[PDB]
Amino acid sequence: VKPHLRHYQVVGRESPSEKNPEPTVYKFEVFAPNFVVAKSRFWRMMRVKNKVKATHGDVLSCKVVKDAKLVARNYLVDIAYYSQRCGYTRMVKEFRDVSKTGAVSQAYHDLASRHRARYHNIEVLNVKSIPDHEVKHLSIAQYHAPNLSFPLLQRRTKATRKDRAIFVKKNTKRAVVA
Amino acid sequence: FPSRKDAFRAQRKGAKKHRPEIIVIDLKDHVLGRAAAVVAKQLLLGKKITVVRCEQLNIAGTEIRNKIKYLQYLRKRKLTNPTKGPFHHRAPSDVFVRTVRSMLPRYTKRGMKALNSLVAYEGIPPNVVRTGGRVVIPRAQRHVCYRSERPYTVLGNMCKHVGWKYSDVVANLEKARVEKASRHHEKQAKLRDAWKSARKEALAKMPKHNVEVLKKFGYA
Amino acid sequence: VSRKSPEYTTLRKSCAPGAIAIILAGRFRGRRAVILKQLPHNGPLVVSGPMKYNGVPIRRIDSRYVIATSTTVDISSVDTAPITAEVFQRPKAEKPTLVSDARAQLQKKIDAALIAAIKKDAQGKEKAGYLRSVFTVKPGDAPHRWNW
Amino acid sequence: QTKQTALVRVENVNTREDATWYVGKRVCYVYHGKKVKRCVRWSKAPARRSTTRALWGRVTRPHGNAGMMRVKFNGASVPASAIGRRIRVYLYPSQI
Amino acid sequence: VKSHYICAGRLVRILRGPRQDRVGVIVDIVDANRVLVENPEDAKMWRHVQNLKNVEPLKYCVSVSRNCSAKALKDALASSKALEKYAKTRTAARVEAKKACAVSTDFERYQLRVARRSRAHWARKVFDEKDAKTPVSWHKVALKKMLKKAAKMDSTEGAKRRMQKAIAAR
RNA sequence: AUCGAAUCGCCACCUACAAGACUGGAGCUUGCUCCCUCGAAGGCGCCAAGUAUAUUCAUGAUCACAAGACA
RNA sequence: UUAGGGAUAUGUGGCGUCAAAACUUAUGGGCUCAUUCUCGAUACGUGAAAAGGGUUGGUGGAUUCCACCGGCCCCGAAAAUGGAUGACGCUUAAGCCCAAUUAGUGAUUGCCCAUUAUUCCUUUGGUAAGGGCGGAAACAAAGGAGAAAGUGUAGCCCUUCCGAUGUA
RNA sequence: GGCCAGAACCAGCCCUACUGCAUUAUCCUGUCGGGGAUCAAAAUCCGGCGGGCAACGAAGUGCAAGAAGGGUCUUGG
Ligand SMILES: [K+]
Ligand SMILES: [K+]
Ligand SMILES: [Mg+2]
Ligand SMILES: [Mg+2]
Ligand SMILES: [Mg+2]
Ligand SMILES: [Mg+2]
Ligand SMILES: [Mg+2]
Ligand SMILES: [Mg+2]
Ligand SMILES: [Mg+2]
Ligand code: NA
Ligand code: NA
Repeated sequence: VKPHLRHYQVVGRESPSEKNPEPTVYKFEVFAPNFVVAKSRFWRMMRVKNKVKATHGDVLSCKVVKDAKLVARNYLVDIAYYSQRCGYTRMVKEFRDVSKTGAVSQAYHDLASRHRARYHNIEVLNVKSIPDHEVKHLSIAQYHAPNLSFPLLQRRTKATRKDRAIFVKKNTKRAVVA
Repeated sequence: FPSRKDAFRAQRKGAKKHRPEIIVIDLKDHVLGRAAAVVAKQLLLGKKITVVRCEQLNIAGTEIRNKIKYLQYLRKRKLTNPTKGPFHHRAPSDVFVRTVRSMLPRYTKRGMKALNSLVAYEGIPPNVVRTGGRVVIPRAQRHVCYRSERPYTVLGNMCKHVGWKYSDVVANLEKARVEKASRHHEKQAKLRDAWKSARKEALAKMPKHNVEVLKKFGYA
Repeated sequence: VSRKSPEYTTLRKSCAPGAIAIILAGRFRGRRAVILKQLPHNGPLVVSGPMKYNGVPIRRIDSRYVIATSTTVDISSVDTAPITAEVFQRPKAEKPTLVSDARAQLQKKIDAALIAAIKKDAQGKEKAGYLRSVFTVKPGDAPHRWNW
Repeated sequence: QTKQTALVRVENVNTREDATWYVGKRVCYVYHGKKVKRCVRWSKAPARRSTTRALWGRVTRPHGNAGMMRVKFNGASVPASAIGRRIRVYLYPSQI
Repeated sequence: VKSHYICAGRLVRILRGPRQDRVGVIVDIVDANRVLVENPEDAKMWRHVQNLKNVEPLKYCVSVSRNCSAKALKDALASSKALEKYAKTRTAARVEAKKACAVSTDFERYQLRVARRSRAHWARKVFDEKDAKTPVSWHKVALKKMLKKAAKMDSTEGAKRRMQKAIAAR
């Protein structure tokens, strides 16, 4: 399945006024499900960093950054999440993916699973493709050995939806009730 | 056991010996709840179902977890009069029938008809052995339903530890059934082999265009 | 191209003359026949499906009760003009096997022409056998997934 | 429940696409009464006279994702004693 | 072990979805769930991600490196002759036959019915011959064992006279 | 003997069995190679007792429970 | 949020059976084992703390171990009729967090349920809105009939729009 | 026939089938240098430079303005 988050670059600024005639222009990476969310997150960052509210700002550009060609890579995701008990926790995790949006979506599912952290409490600081020799965790490093091979065991190969049956003769494929 | 009127009327009618459309399910290594749900839905759809080998149904978890579950169920009883209380059945086929009954609208006539369409056996009794090829329920089989690292229980063992007293009888009867069936299968190997060789030579005896037709549809 | 015109027809293109059809209802349900024409004013189809092969006589049938298959016999040499609506028009009763000689002769002529036309096609023996076969829905068959 | 619409499960029809194929087809529920009453072709074909009776309807639309179909019966709702009993789905009106 | 490992170069068949029953080569392993699949000789099989639940590992493995170039993949696949060997197997023929059955017309189904029925009839003929020679059918072996006894004790005088009288009566 | 019914796939080849972390067989290098029965069909049945030189079907008239059912 | 009826589509809530819906969806990622109190699936709300310890996550140091911080599970956790995630059951979940809509294919509506929404038909009432009402000309039996200047009736007749629940 | 049923057409609704415009660069390709790893490689990665359309149904990114098969016992003819 394709990643649920897209890679956005939102470019905006405070509206020029008499007190700020040539306001600074800010570039903001963010991984979001749609561009409305991406711009919402951009304005949150503008507010909490530059003290610029959305009601006094401009969106110069909001564009999806396309993913590169799909290659089995190692991804360093620098990510932070907030919880009431522990405040902000920042971690740097490694992931096997084929795109940056894939690695980031995987990181979000991972933080949701192992830390019960939801999307809006998560900030991604940096995602970066790294070489194999700079990979630190053995659970990621095992996957780039030259002779990597494994069988597929304990698999549940369900039939195609059209050919699925309720009752089947014990040692045949003869469907009885379907 | 038919009445004398039923036999006399059938004798008058000249009709042959009839058997309704019945599906026979081999429940060995089937997940108890999933098989029960599938069977219940098919019974509400009007199917006539006989299930065999209920003593080899499976439940996830260790045997002690599920025996303790059964004992918890067993202590439920109407204090002021245990007759008319919940009736706790110990036999595995009875357990499956109860599991299916709890998955039916048992207090309507429709649910009652559905429940009375189901026959449950331990082992495979002689009246069922020869009625036709038995079926499985793929979405309710242990080898695709349970991760094999997990412990699981066989229903007959739990039942015999909670009061079922027919475990050894069913074991001996199943051994005899398998021995008789395997003798009858080793014999008739020559008949099956004769039919296989007959089809192989029929290929060389039929017209050629028909052979090509079989080839393109994957039969030759 | 006039709706009032007898030539008006909205019949689906697969029910072309000469196409072999599966009869879905009526006396000859499951018999494969041959579509010869459609009667004027967007009327029913007429099928012979030569009575020698399957027993279907010259009969009219609504196209909502056939499966017109993609297998066809070229019947351009059959002369379906004498098959008319008046052929099946019947002078009814009043205060109340058997075939009129005209109907019998028309059956003979159409049937001879159709049998020759069928025998003139490649895999024509196979097509005669196909016209002799009976269609039935068997246990386990999914006709909604089939091509025809 | 709303009895004006019946749900029918057809053998070998296990996707919404198959049920789509069956949309518009004629549907029949065959049963018997106690007495012999009037049938179609009562005078023309007296061998049709029977306690047997049929109730007719049409498939209106699929139901769910797994091949179930909604059926509207002519004039009146199908009787609830038909629940769990056989239903005929014919191949006409045909589109092929 | 006889199980075909997931590895770089392994041929796979797509189990379900838009590419069901197509063949591709594993060119990279992402993680425990995902591999990169390409087959240069199938036009719908450009390099793409397949989940490992959706592939059948085959018994062939061209010899390529991970994240190999397209040219190396094509040259190795052509030299290894994996597609040819796979096509000569019966499961590939079964996939082809399923494809032909799916597209079959009514006349094609009738032709197949005729061919199967002709085969069945001819197998019946061969079986009847061999059954006459050496009995394995129920009726034939019953006939043999009851024939030994029928000819053992029909030579009786009363039996022969009764048989003659019955032949005369009819 | 009421009695008209609803039901629409047969089988003396499925109607034995076990395993799914190992499925026909080998080998040693233990996941690859070599062999085979090449690993994704229970057998029939669907209108000539079998694939062809055939042979009765109507008027039951265009849908109606198949107007018939020991395959 | 409500005239009484159909169709279509939703809301909240759901989609293993009960029970309509994934006939147990995916060609989605993780996590979790629990023995007489039953682990979990309990918005409101209807079963808990201080404190502590299996598994798999994080941070910071030392050479695999040291400390610290999360997730899920476990202990802490005792009441009186037999009993309650609603029941059965579920553990390649039918549990928890996250995310999809037939799936790295080629684009942005899977499905099921309302007295809601849209639309069609009928009723009834308006702070209702418009037309027609000077008989149009002719016309017997072996095209018919009606046409009232009107609050209210079987409402003069036609068209149109909107509302319609309710204790005292 | 003012009753039951089936097909045709019509009008109105309701489902189809068919998709163009803009955008991509944190991208695509060649070659130098490094860096990597094993028996040696290639690759994952980083900087340059020369070229560029990743164009299969390119991409699941923004907006789509594509007239006319099947449903109506969900309407009236
Ligand atoms: K609806
Ligand atoms: K009014
Ligand atoms: Mg006791
Ligand atoms: Mg009948
Ligand atoms: Mg349901
Ligand atoms: Mg599921
Ligand atoms: Mg509940
Ligand atoms: Mg109104
Ligand atoms: Mg009121
Ligand atoms: Na309310
Ligand atoms: Na999962």
